[PDB]
Amino acid sequence: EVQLVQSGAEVKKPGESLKISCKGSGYIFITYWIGWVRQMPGKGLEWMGIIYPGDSETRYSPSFQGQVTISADKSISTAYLQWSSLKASDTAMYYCAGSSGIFTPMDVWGQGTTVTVSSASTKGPSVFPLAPSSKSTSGGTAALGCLVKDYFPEPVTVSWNSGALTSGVHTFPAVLQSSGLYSLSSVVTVPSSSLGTQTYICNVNHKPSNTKVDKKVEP
Amino acid sequence: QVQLVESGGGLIQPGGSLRLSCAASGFTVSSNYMSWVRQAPGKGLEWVSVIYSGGSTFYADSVKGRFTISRDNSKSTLYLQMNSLRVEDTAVYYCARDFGDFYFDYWGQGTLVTVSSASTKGPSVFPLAPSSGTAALGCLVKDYFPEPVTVSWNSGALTSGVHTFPAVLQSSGLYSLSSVVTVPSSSLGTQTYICNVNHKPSNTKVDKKVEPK
Amino acid sequence: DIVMTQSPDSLAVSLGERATINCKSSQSVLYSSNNKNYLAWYQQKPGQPPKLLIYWTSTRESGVPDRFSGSGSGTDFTLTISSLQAEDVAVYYCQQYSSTPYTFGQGTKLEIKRTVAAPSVFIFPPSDEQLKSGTASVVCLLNNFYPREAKVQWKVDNALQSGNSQESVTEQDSKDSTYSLSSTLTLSKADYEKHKVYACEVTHQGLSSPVTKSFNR
Amino acid sequence: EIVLTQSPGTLSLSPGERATLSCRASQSVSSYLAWYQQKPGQAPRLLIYGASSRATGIPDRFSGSGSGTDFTLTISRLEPEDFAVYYCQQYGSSPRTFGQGTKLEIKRTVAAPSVFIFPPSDEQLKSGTASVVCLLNNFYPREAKVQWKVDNALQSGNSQESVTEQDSKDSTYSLSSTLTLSKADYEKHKVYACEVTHQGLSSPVTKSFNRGE
Amino acid sequence: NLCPFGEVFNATRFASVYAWNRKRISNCVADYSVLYNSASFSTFKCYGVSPTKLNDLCFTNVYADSFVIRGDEVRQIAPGQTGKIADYNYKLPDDFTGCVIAWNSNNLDSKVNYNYLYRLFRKSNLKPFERDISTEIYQAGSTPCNGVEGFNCYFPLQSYGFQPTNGVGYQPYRVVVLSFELLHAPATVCGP
Ligand SMILES: *[C@@H]1O[C@H](CO)[C@@H](O)[C@H](O)[C@H]1NC(C)=O
Repeated sequence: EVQLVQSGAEVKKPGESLKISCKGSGYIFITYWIGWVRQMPGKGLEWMGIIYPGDSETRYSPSFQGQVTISADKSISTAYLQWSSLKASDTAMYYCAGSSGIFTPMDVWGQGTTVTVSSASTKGPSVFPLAPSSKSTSGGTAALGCLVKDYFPEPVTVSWNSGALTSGVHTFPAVLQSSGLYSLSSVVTVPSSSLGTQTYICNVNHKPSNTKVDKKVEP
Repeated sequence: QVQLVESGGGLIQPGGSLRLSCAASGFTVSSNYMSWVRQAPGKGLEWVSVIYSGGSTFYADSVKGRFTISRDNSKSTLYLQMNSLRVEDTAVYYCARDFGDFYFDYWGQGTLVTVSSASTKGPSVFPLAPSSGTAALGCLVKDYFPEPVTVSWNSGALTSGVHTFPAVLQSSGLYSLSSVVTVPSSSLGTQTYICNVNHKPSNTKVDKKVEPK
Repeated sequence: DIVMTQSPDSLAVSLGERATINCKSSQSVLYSSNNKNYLAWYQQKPGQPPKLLIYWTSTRESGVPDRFSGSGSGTDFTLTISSLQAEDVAVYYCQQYSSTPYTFGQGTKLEIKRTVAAPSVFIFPPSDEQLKSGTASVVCLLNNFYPREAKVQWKVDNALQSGNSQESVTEQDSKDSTYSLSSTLTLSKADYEKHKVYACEVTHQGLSSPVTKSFNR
Repeated sequence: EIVLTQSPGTLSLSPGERATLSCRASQSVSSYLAWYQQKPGQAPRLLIYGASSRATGIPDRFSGSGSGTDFTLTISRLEPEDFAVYYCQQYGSSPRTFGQGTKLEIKRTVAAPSVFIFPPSDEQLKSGTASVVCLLNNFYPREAKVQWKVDNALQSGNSQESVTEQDSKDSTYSLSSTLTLSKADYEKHKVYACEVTHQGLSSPVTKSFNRGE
Repeated sequence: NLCPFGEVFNATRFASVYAWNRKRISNCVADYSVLYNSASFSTFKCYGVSPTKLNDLCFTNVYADSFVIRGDEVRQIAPGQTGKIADYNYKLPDDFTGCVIAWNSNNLDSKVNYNYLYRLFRKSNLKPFERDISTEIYQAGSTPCNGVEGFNCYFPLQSYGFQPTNGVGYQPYRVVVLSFELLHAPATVCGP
C-alpha cells in the first residue's frame, strides 16, 4: 500500500514563484514514476508531465513544455512542480500520480493541492441571516439560512448549532464574484414548530482571516 | 599517410548559416569516429560535435540544436552545418579523427569562422622606406576585414629575416598588419624588393614595391 | 496527442441497474505486440482524488467490486457498472498510456436516476444588518428536487432581471439523491428601495405550472 | 562538466633541460587523459594517450605519468622548437574537456633589440591618415617597453603593439609599435621619437625622425 | 517449481556487456515479491508493464539479461537511447515491454577489474536484442588487417578499468534486464 502526500493549499499573487511538493512512502517505490495532473475548477483532468526519481528523467506534455518545471529529490523521496511566474490562469487543483512504470496506469494518487492565484487580498466574510418567515415555510417545515459574502480566499466552514444540527442542511458551493471575492450560502430545513423553542445559530469560520462569526437567525 | 583538409570558413553575419567540409584520406570515414573541435582566438580548445562509426551524432550544449554533423562516404568528406550563428561562435574549427570517442589522433589544418555584422573590405599596402651594415624595410597592410592576410616578399624569393607580426584589431573595427625584412645595407638599389599581399576574403592581390626614398 | 472522447457526457441510471460509458480513441492505444490495449478507467468522487478502477481495458484494480466491467478493442472501449449503487456516483474518466502525451477523457458524470421530485421554493428578503452596508441580497432557494435541470428567473415589479443573479447547485444527496439550488439576486440599497415586489419564478419538470415566490419591501 | 586546470600557465626553460607540466582535474578520470602539442600556426598534434602511451612518431623524450586527478607531462632533452602550447584532454566523463594550455618558450642569451623607425608614406598621407611604425627586431627576452614621444611629449591611447613568436633560426622575438594619427595632426608636429627599454640595453634607446627631413 | 531469478541477480560474477548473458525462464511460478520490495537497487525502471501486478499475470516466456556497465552508461539501457553501449553492445527496442534493474557493484566487480569488456568499434548499430561477440580486428581503412592490430586496425573490444578509487559514474553497475514474452503458445510463467 503505497501512499502519496502532497503539500498544503497555496494562495499566491500573480507573478510570484510557487513550488509544491509530493512525498511518497512505500517499499516498492524505486519502480514508481511520479507524474502531475492539473484539474481546473469544474473541468476534467489534464496531464502535465512525469519524472522518474532515480535518474530525474522528465517528460513533459507539449501543452506544459517550458511552462512548468518538474523536479525530484530521491534523498527524501519527494517530487516537485515549480512555476517561475504564476498567472491567474493557473488557478487549479494539482494532483501527483504514482505509477510503477512509464506507459502503465497511475495507481497511487495524492490528496491534491489547491493553488489559488489572484490579485485579491485576504478579506473576512460578512455573515447575514436569511430570516425564516411565512415566505420560508412549507407548512410543517421552515427553511432558514446564513449568507456569507465577500471573503477571500477559500475555504469557509459553516456549521449550525456548532455541528449539532446536521440533518437537512445544505451548504452551497462558493461562487466567485466579479469583485474577486467569494460568496456562499448555507441553509437548513427545520420543523416550523421549533422556531421559538430552539435557537438556530450558524458558525462561519475563515481560518485565513481568523474571522469567527456566530450569527443568530430568527424570524 | 593521413590527410585532413578543411574548407568553407569565412565571414558570415550573425544568425546566418555556414557549412564546412573536411576531406579525409588514409582511412575510411564511414568506419571511424569523427569530431569537430573549435578554438576561440586566444582561448582553449572546445569539443563541438562527434559522429560515431554507427552514425550516432552527439553535440555540445552550446551548439546543440544549431549545429549538425554529417558525412558523405561517396565523397569521403565530413560536414558541419552551422545554423543560427552567433558572434560568440567565432573560432577556428578543426577537423579531428576521433579514436572511439576518446581522443583525437589526427587533426585537420583548421579553417577560421568569423561571425560579425561587419562588411569585407580590402587592404591597403604602404611602403616602409629604409632609413639612412644592416637595413630594415617593410610594408603596411592596413584596414582589412576579416582575417586572414598572407604576405610574401619577392614572390617567395626572400624568406630570411621576414618578420610578419600578428594582426591587431584597430578601433575602426578593421585589422592592421605590418611585415618587415632585414636586408643588409648596400643591397638597396642593386636589388628591388616587392611585398606580395593577398587577402582571399576580399580577392585582393597587391604587389607593392618599396624603394629607399 | 491521442484525443480521448467519452459518451454520454452525463448519465442517469437508477439504483441496481446497469450503467454504460463509452470512450472513443482517435488512434490505436497499443504499445507493442502484446495486443493489450493500454487504456484505463478512473473514478473521481466529488472532493476526491481520482481512483483507478480498470486497467488494460479488462483487469480491475485490487478491491474494485465485480459490478464494474471493462470491455472494448481498437478505438472503441466501454465501462460497465452492472448494478449501480449509491456509492457509485462520481465522474468517470478514460485515460490512455500508450504514447508519452497522456490524454484523459472529457469526463462522464454519473447520477442516480430517482423519481421526479418537485422543488420546495423559498425566498428570503435581505437582512436589516446587510441593508446598513448599502447592498441588498435576495436569495431564492430550490430544495430537494430532481432532475437537476431547473430554470430560475428574477422579476422585480414584473420586470425581468439580468446580470445581477448568480446560481449555485449542491451535489446529489446521499439519502434522497435530490438536488438543492440557491439563486442570489444582489443589488445596491438605492435600487432595492426603488421597487416593491421581488418575485422568484421557478420552472421544473415536477411542476405542472411555474411557481412564483414573492415579497413586498 | 569536468574542468582541467594546468600549472604553470607558462613555463620557460633553456634547451637540454627537463620540462614538467601538471594537469589537475575536478574529478577523477582514471588515466583517461590525452596530451597534445600545438605549435603556433599549426594544428594540435597528439602526444600521449591514456596518460602514459606515446603516439606514433613521438620521440621517447616525451613521457606521461599520473592517474585519477593529478597528471604530469615530462619532456626531457629539450631541442630547438619542441616548445608550444601543450593541452591535456580528459575523456573519463562526457562532455570531453581540454585544459587551458601551458605555453612553453625556449631561453637564450639576452640580445638587445635592433630599433628602426618608419615615417608614414606619402601615398598614405594622401588618404588623410598617417601611420608611424617603430621596429624592435631580434630581441630577447620578450618583455620590452615602447613609448612614443612627439615633440618631447609622451603619447598615449593611439598606439598598438604586436609581437611575433620565437624565430626558428635564433629564437628572437620582434615587436612593432604603430602610431595612428590623422593627416592634420601629423602636420602639427615636427619630431617623432620612439624610446625602447629592454633588459639588453643599458640605457633607453631612442630613434627619432623630423617631418619633411 | 520456482523460477530461477536468484541465479541471475545473485550471480557470483556477471558477463561483460558485449557478451551479455540471457536466461530463458519457462515452466515455473514466478514470485517477483522476492525481487522487488527488497531495496538495494539504484535504478528500477519499467516500461509498458507494472512489477506490482506481475504476480498475477501469465507470460509465455521471461528473459533475464545480465551484464556489467559503468554508472554513466546505465541511462543507455532504455528505449530510444544512443551511445557506445546502446549501439554496439546492448540495444533495447523502442517498444520495450519490461524492467531495467541496476545496482552499484563497486565492492564485487572492481579490483585494484580489467575483466569486463565492451565493444568500442563497429560499422553499424546493433539491432534490438542482438548479441555480438566477434573479436575480429576492426578495419578502419581500405587495407585489410589480416587479424593483426596496427595502423587503421583496432581490437574492437575495450576493457573497463573498474578501480575502487574512481567516481560513482565510473564504478561498475550490475544490470539485469527483464523481457516478457506473450506468444500464443500456452503460458508457462505465471504467479500466485
Ligand atoms: C539475493 O540475496 C539477497 C541477500 O543479499 C536476498 O535478499 C535476495 O532474495 C537474493 N536474490 C533473489 C533474487 O532472491
